[PDB]
Amino acid sequence: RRRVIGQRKILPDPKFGSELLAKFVNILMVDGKKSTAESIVYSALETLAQRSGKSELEAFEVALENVRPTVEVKSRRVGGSTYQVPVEVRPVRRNALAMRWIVEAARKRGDKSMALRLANELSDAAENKGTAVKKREDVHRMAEANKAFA
Amino acid sequence: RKQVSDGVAHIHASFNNTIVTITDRQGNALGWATAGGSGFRGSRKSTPFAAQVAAERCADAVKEYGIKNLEVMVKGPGPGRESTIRALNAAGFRITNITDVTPIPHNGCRPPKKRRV
Amino acid sequence: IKVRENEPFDVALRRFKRSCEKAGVLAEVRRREFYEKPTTERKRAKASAVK
RNA sequence: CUUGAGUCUCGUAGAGGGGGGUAGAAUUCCAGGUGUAGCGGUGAAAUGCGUAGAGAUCUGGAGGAAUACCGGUGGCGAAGGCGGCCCCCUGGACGAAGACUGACGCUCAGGUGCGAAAGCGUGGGGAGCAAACAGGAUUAGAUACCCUGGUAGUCCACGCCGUAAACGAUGUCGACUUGGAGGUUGUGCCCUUGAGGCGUGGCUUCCGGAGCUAACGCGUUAAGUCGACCGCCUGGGGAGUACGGCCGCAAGGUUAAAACUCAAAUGAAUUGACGGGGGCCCGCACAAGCGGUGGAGCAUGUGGUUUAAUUCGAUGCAACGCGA
Ligand SMILES: [Mg+2]
Ligand SMILES: [Mg+2]
Ligand SMILES: [Mg+2]
Ligand SMILES: [Mg+2]
Ligand SMILES: [Mg+2]
Ligand SMILES: [Mg+2]
Ligand SMILES: [Mg+2]
Ligand SMILES: [Mg+2]
Ligand SMILES: [Mg+2]
Repeated sequence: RRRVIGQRKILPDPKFGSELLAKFVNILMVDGKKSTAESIVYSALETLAQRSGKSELEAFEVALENVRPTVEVKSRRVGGSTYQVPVEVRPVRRNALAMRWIVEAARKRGDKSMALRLANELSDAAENKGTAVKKREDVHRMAEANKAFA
Repeated sequence: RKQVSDGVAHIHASFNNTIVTITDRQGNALGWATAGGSGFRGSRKSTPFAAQVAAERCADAVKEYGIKNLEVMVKGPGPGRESTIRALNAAGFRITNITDVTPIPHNGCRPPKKRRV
Repeated sequence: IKVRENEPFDVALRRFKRSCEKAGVLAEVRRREFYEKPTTERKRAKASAVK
């Protein structure tokens, strides 16, 4: 509310030492099953790396590039008028949102096992195909079309 | 289609809508464009941006008229009143003389009551 | 108001505009007159100007 | 007799009054040029206006009403009220030195006259706004607020009507009673060497002491301290109603009760509570996320319905896996 936290630091990727890639596992991590979860993260991560040819963390951020939101609208109820005043998103938030979308969309990609879902849906983003890249652009459309408020 | 090399830019920045009409110094409408007639309606068409996106569309006509530079004729409040300019001024159109033709009666007509909520 | 600048640097100088006309003499007349509000409401400004 | 009142001379400022002109800014309308698909309006809209070419834009013209800026704590007036500029006719207020009349004064029931706006008559005028009215939207409804139009009227001349929170809610005339700050206009004086400074009249805001006041507040412009004269008040409702008189074209005004009925009505101030009042804050309250409920099967509680009985109690958040 009026407090002033700092940052809940996380274990830098339990296999790549990358804090960023780490939280990615937390998002997919459900029911405290940090083990069963991460087991699905790396599989599809290494699989896509092997398929794309380049390392995991590489195609990772690459495909993430097309899932990174630069700006987004925010609700402001000022006088019965709920204007969706748009405003660019900070760095940490940009990538954060991306990872969340990727997983969310992957979980319901409809494949057989999460491995394929995550991996496959992870590639679609790299070339702007899956909902991941869609949501980003769909959100950017909210703004601009609302930039009048901006 | 006649190459006038230059004219004037009129802006009717009303409280609900904005329109830009570029015409030769004579006063003969060369090309016009209005905010509302540019997609967005109501609340959205009455925003400052609206005027810009609309104004730029006006040049998309009076430009192929040889026009190089033009003046500015602004009248009335509302947004775009200022925005409209930048659009043209930045749209390559060499500016020159900005004038506010906004009408100002020395007390003559009685404005309507209205507005009471 | 009239405004002409030399050398293309793109500066509105909208000062001379709002430095008098524009709103006020406009926003004031935008809606029905006052008739009564001036000899009172308008003359209540000193009630704030005095201090 | 001259200090009250008034007369004269000389200046002083002024939206004071009646009449006649007159300028520019904008609005609407008409005509045409240019130009093309919108404009207008709202919280959204919609009615409405646009291809029979609107809107925008330019040119010419028609007309009515009102005078941005100056402009204010401003000025004038008995009150109402009175703003562009020009002239004509005209009233009052103020200072200055004095010259003059010589108490010629103050107040005033009745009476007389002036009276915002709306309204009424006759005849003009009519751009904008706008009761009525007509659509459109809002809503449960919405004979309203909002939108699109729009008649009376608003403007004018002469006559009528006399009311207003006609308010400073504070009658007029005169005299005394500490101060401070500022506006307005007149007048005397100062190396005026300056707008500068000092005084001294009329008017006018603001703060305020004494005192007055129920308090709020008023306070040398009093609601302080006194005097002359007048108007009005005597509980609230009924009621500024009826009746009658008078006035009026009328709308209506004015004068003005009774029955009946209640133990209050009322002023101010206080404390708290509340506000679709304001300012500043806090709570997983919101926002930020994750997972849930509401759909499904079953458990369970509750209302209901049934029953011979469905024992009793808890039933906004603070009842419903609650007393059990
Ligand atoms: Mg109306
Ligand atoms: Mg009248
Ligand atoms: Mg009449
Ligand atoms: Mg006076
Ligand atoms: Mg005082
Ligand atoms: Mg009270
Ligand atoms: Mg907490
Ligand atoms: Mg929430
Ligand atoms: Mg959910």
